[PDB]
Amino acid sequence: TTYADFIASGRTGRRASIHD
Amino acid sequence: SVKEFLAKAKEDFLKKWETPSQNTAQLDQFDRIKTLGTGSFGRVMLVKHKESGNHYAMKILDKQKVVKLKQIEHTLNEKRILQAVNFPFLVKLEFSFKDNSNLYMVMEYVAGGEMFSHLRRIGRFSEPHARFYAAQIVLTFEYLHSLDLIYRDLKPENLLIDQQGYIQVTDFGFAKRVKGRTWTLCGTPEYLAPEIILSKGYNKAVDWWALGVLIYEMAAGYPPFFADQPIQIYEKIVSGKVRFPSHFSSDLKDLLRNLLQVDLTKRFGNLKNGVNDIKNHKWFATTDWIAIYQRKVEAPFIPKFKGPGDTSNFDDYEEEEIRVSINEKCGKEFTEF
Ligand SMILES: Nc1ncnc2c1ncn2[C@@H]1O[C@H](COP(=O)(O)OP(=O)(O)O)[C@@H](O)[C@H]1O
Ligand SMILES: [Ba+2]
Ligand SMILES: [Ba+2]
Repeated sequence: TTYADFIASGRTGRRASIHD
Repeated sequence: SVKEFLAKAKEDFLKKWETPSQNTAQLDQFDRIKTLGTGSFGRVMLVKHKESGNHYAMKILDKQKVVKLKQIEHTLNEKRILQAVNFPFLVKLEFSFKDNSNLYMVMEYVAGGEMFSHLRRIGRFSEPHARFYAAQIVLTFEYLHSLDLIYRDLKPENLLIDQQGYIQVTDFGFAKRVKGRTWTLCGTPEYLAPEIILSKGYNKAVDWWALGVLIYEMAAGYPPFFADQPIQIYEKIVSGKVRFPSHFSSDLKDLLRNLLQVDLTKRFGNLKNGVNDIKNHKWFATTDWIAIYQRKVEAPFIPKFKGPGDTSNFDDYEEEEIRVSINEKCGKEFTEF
């Protein structure tokens, strides 16, 4: 499932801004 | 009537815009208690203001860090804008000041924690719950945009939940006063509109895009475009193919297709009727715009609070000495702060 895929991803925590 | 509210809103804002407040407190007026969240340039602390006994959140920024990443102008923007605005869903800047080493912004303490926290824990928000929050973002963006401001950092991590369960928008680090287009590649990857990514020059429509991302994430429990690395996320955004959960209503999906619209000539919020395309969409039919503005709607979720000082709604963070050099750092750069 999409949820499962999300939850196994490395981006479930607080996300950092970027400013490149 | 909204035109007239907005009109007088703009007068108030411009006065402060043109003559910003400066140097309204000092470090020794507060006892620092605990870290509420950390950031690229420092951290935010729960503090207690000695003379009043009030709690606040003190954003501490290391000038040298700011310079190092070339974030001077953005930081100045952040403070200039924040001190000038006034809206029910915008966090209030209470004091600001600087010392040899750091910049300080002291805001009202929003005790309910980040929307993030709640969202990840609960999993996802019901559509009525999501809509309550979205409505507040809509009104807020209508406000900011009307002042020639773009916000540029919408995400659950920047939205605090107050003691009444209403939203408090925080982090104006990328907010900017702009008439016409701008080019800075900034924001957060999952929330970037395609035109930012494509290096095209962009306007306030990017905020409306982000709104779509937010509403999706709120109702789904995961973002519309995710992957392990920013670069693969950008690929997806640009494709703009979006898939919706089985449980999303027709109305929701329709709103989303119009916000997550790659074609600027088609994106809701960017058309002749502007925000009214949003306010008037079927997904918001049950929404009372005035009652929301007036904070009369009863919130779907109300954080537990025990007392002033309670940080239970916040993750713990490692603490560290606040250091203030005896030598002034980046004095000229930050003259107007
Ligand atoms: N007014 C506030 N009340 C309570 N907590 C806050 C307040 N402002 C910031 N925080 C906490 O600190 C975190 C970082 O604040 P933020 O402005 O986003 O700093 P940064 O720009 O470095 O990300 C927020 O996500 C929240 O956890
Ligand atoms: Ba932030
Ligand atoms: Ba920031």
